[PDB]
Amino acid sequence: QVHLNQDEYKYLKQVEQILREGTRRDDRTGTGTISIFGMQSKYCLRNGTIPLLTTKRVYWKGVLEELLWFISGSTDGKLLMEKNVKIWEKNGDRAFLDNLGFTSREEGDLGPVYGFQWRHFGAKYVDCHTDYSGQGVDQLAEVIRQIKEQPDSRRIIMSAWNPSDLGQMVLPPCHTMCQFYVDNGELSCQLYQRSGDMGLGVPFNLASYGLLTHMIAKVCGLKPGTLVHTLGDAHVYSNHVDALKIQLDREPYAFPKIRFTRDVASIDDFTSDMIALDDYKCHPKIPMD
Amino acid sequence: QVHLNQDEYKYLKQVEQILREGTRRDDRTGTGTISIFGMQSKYCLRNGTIPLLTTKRVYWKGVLEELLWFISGSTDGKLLMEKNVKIWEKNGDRAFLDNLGFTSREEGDLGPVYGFQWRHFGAKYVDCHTDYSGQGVDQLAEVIRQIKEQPDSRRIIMSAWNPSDLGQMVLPPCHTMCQFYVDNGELSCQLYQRSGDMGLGVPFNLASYGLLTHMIAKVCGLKPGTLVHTLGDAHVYSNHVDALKIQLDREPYAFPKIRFTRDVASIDDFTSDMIALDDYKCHPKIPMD
Ligand SMILES: O=c1nc(NO)ccn1[C@H]1C[C@H](O)[C@@H](COP(=O)(O)O)O1
Ligand SMILES: O=c1nc(NO)ccn1[C@H]1C[C@H](O)[C@@H](COP(=O)(O)O)O1
Repeated sequence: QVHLNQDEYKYLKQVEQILREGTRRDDRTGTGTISIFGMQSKYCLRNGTIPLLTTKRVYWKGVLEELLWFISGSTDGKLLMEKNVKIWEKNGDRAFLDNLGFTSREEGDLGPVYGFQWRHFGAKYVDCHTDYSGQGVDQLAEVIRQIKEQPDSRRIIMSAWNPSDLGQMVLPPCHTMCQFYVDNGELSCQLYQRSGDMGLGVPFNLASYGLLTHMIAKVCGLKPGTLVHTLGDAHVYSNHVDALKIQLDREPYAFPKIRFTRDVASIDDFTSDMIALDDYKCHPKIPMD
Repeated sequence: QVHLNQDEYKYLKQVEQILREGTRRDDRTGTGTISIFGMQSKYCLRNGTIPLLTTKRVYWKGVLEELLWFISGSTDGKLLMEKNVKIWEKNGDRAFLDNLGFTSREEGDLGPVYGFQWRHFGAKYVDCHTDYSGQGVDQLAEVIRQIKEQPDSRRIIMSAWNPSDLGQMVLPPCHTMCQFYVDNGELSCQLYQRSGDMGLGVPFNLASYGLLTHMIAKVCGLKPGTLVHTLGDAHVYSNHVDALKIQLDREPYAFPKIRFTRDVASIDDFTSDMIALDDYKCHPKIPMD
């Protein structure tokens, strides 16, 4: 109970329990998992706090760069790489594309992935250079409309799971849908993750959606509230138990705060240089993985 | 702390926690809610079990008839009515259609609600007497194809949230999507519900998705596992508090068991007369509501 960072103490319990009571799907490719199906955690977003884990470092520049690019509607991993964020690099190089049958496609065309769904759900996908405006349903714009105009609503959902388009995507969505909620003048987010690695993706995903809620709040003139993180397949790679065991023994620091250093016109008006992360205090970089 | 029915003893606390920890959203006019954003619940489905609540009775004829109807792909609430299930009657009769602008629509054309999404996602909706076979993505067929050919998949997802078709729908989807997961040759389901009444709809919903998992499992040759119930807006109506306080008093009975009385060719081959609910033992009806 008596922890500075109580929200992170909790995530450490979650890993502990997956280790303690999860089921193994083993192998010898070295890719085996330990799994709990169905998990839920909450983090407080109040006072500018963003849940970037302090016990293991999170790649803030990729979290930061990739989210701006999601919102921007883009599906060219080329723009992302120009900023030296390479997390989408293996999924867009020519060998991945051709192996998937996507042989009429230029490098970096990831297909109708997240940005495309978020801002043009149901538009007809052509390529990453096509202008898709007025096409498909812009879910992010509508999300902003609802928080402002209909705060009590229980249908503030934005989704990237489009069954119609999933075969054209380089990967299926892993963060599948989210729900915003306003109560008492504070904005909240619940996120559904179909599947997540608890030493890599779940932590990066956590930080991505916290940033989104801080960004979306500033736009609708609300104070941020709580992020609910619901996991579908919350798993651990069993060849980092040693690392996760160390990390489970590190007392967390406080979470960093987000500062927006100028005014924004819309949710399309953030940039790298106006989002400040203050006091991201982190433990030493971990040995095994 | 030995409760015959632990999974439902939990339901009582769930409500109890909304009662004592929840957020008010009052109204003058008798429809006020006390609400918690972000909740999760698990239920055992092993050895025939199905989470139909014993402390307040659930309408099984409605659960049964309506789930069979979703699967069929149907959007005609007149079919649902022919069987004397009246849950969709309000939203399909003509004062509703017209007040939504759906004035070229016959009674009971509910639009592209759950069944149209579940079996023809992305198809072009015309009416409820239209043959859409081969049109759109059959998500239930795909869910079955994966459970069987690809049990390990972390992508077994059927979802009724289609932003393109939402405006043509008499009601937004409350149960927005679900994930399926196999471990141990036992099949579980995690349900996402954007919003829910904890004394009317969450318990009807619980039973529907539990019955679906028993049905889908029998078809794939798997044992039923566990049902994970996640809600976004989990709420209790303010007027029903007197009633829920008693219901919380009541001690649960063991959950009933489902039995299938003949073999099935597909998920399209269940009927009412072959799904048997054994020993649904319940408390008396509530003196308040
Ligand atoms: O944790 C993740 N977060 C992601 N963000 O999108 C993407 C992936 N992952 C992890 C989850 C699984 O380990 C893997 C996805 O593989 P899949 O669920 O089998 O498609 O990547
Ligand atoms: O609990 C529910 N379960 C449903 N499943 O079919 C459908 C509706 N409901 C309840 C939840 C809300 O109280 C209400 C609809 O939520 P709303 O669309 O935000 O009004 O009905």
